[PDB]
Amino acid sequence: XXXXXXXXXXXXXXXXXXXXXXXXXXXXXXXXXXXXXXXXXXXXXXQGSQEQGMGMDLYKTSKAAQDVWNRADNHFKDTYGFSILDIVINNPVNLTIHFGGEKGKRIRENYSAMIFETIVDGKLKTEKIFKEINEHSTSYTFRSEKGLLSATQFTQPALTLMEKAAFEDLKSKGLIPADATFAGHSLGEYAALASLADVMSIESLVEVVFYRGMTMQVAVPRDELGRSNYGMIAINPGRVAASFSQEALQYVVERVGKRTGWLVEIVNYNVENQQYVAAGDLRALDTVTNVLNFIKLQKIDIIELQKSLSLEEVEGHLFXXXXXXXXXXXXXXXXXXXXXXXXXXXXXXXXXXXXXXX
Repeated sequence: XXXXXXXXXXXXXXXXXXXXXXXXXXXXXXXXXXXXXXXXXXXXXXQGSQEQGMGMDLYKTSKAAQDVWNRADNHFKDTYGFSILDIVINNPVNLTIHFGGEKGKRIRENYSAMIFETIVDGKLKTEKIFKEINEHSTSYTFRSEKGLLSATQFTQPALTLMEKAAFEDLKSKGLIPADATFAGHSLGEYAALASLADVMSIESLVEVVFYRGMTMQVAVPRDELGRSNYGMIAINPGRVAASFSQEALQYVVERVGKRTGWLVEIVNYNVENQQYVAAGDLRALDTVTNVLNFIKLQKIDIIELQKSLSLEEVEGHLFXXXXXXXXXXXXXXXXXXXXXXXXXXXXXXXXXXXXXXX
């Protein structure tokens, strides 16, 4: 005889039908099907890749992603005037949205509902996300001047929403294997919990992703002009390391303030931040690199060049910047370890409604 198979579908598995035929060239053995699978392990966003285009192409492509946005973007300008998509396609930053925030009917549900009533707990109990929203007073006006499709107040709504859609299409066309590895990062985590075996409401998903958004901003009220003694950097060892600074850092906190952000890999680490921690720490690692390994008598060391150039630059200005040479700075205004006494009250008392139950 002689039979032959070829991939052909999904359903969750894969399909693989095949035919076998007589040496006479007859149709015997007939049909077939199969349903194999592979050792999956999906992942997620990087809360810092986002940009103009953003899988819009897809948008028109599959009815899948289709309504994903629709709902979100709809429920959006619906609950909180303005549309993600809009912001996703083009970057209307600059004197970005401000909403005419109708002072009629649709006013309240916006210029009140959800907005103003916003509450973060970085400091004190009731700090309603930037006042101004005051009673009547029409029109707020978010606005960066280099790409509002960031400010991580939006970045999230998108990069999030983005993957979601992307997902749908998948299991839609049947590609996701029941048993898989949910993966995240910063926000990239919802980029699974949200997707893969649902949890929240397609809708509400962003509602919070967004909430967590603003929240991740008014916890460190600083420079009522435009900035803060905050941000962060990342770094890769330069001659022997590992945990290398887990304390070379944790030995600066003994005199100033800062923790290790995320720690993606041995030759690459996310450094949370406290201004004079950068221009203050940098030199530290920057001097060790003057070719000096790891040996000798321990204990009576460190805190040397630390308190040397640390209490040297922390006063080298007021609201300085950053530098280079092993360890490059990021471009934000917050962290993920310092907040601490900001948890619960927001992303948790909020995580409550939307997430929990069923």
